[PDB]
Formats: sequence, structure tokens, C-alpha cells
Amino acid sequence: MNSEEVNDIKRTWEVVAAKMTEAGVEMLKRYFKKYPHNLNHFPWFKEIPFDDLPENARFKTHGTRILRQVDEGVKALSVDFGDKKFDDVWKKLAQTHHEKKVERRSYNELKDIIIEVVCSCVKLNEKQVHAYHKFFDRAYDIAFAEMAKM
Ligand code: HEM
Repeated sequence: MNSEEVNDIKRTWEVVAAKMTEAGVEMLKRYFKKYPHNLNHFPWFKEIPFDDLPENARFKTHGTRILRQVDEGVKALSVDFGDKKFDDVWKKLAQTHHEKKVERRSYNELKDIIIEVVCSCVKLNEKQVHAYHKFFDRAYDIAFAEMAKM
């Protein structure tokens, strides 16, 4: 991970961090619309008609919480992911998510969406899209290595 790539992820991410709840709702409703199978992991959310979800309290709150943990990841991001504080964030995900058997594919599908919603807030170029993928790849690689114990 570059020095220009780290700074690009920080500069652009601030724009999304300014409106966490509005971005989180957008993120979750694209995600469940485009990948409806992932609804099975959230029993409480299928119990509700789809067009009613955006305006549901547990649903806005949960969107925000996903992005606020991502926020911490971006803050501890250094060149070549050199700062152990980065591993911290995603070891914390490991111990929160290990209890469900959510498989790798499901996390990849969410990355697709998160990365798309950032695009709709700020215009990324190819190099910045590329760097956002390496970010989440690395976060996911850390999380799963830690879940491999259990
Ligand atoms: C970017 C990757 C992800 C991050 C940063 C993230 C973050 C979080 C956070 C912050 C919580 C809240 C825990 C609490 O309230 O104490 C949570 C819970 C949860 N996560 Fe994720 N998550 C990610 C990916 C996923 C994926 C892909 C799934 C499966 C579709 C998933 C399933 C769940 C479920 C079912 C809960 C419990 C919801 C609840 O009880 O309200 N997570 N996660």
C-alpha cells in the first residue's frame, strides 16, 4: 500500500464520514437488493417489508455501526499497513463475527457495495478504486486468519 494510496483513501473517505447514517442506509439497501440471500443472516430484517427498512431504527443504527468500524480502519491505515493498530480493528471484527458462519463471499459482496456508495459521494479514479479494494482485502485477510482459531 502506497504513500499516495493511503492519502487518497483518507482524503476521499472524509466525505463519506461526514454523513455516516445516510451512507449506511444507502449501503445496506443496495446490498440486500443486489444480494438478497445475505438477508438470511439478519432474521429481524426480513420480517419487514423491503421498502420500509430505510426508515427503521435498528436498520439505520446498524448501517452507521458498520461504517464507524470501517472509519477506525482508515484512521490506523499506514504505508504497507505498517501500523499494528490496523490489525487491532479487524481482530475485533474476528471476535464479533466468528459466532456466525458468514462465509468469505458475503464479505466480498459488501465490499463491492461499500466501494460503490463511496463512488456516488466522491468520484474515484481507477487507481483509487484499486487501492480501496486492497484495503478491504487486507482487512478481510486479517479477520479470517484470526477466526481460524475457534
Ligand atoms: C465491512 C465488513 C463488516 C463490518 C465492519 C461489520 C461490523 C459490525 C458491527 C460494528 C456490528 C455491531 C456489533 C454490536 O452492535 O456490538 C456487527 C454485527 C453483526 N454483523 Fe457485521 N460487519 C461486517 C460484515 C458483515 C457481513 C458481511 C455480515 C453478513 C451478511 C455481517 C453480519 C452481522 C450480524 C448478523 C450482526 C448482528 C446484528 C445485530 O445483532 O444487530 N457483518 N457487525
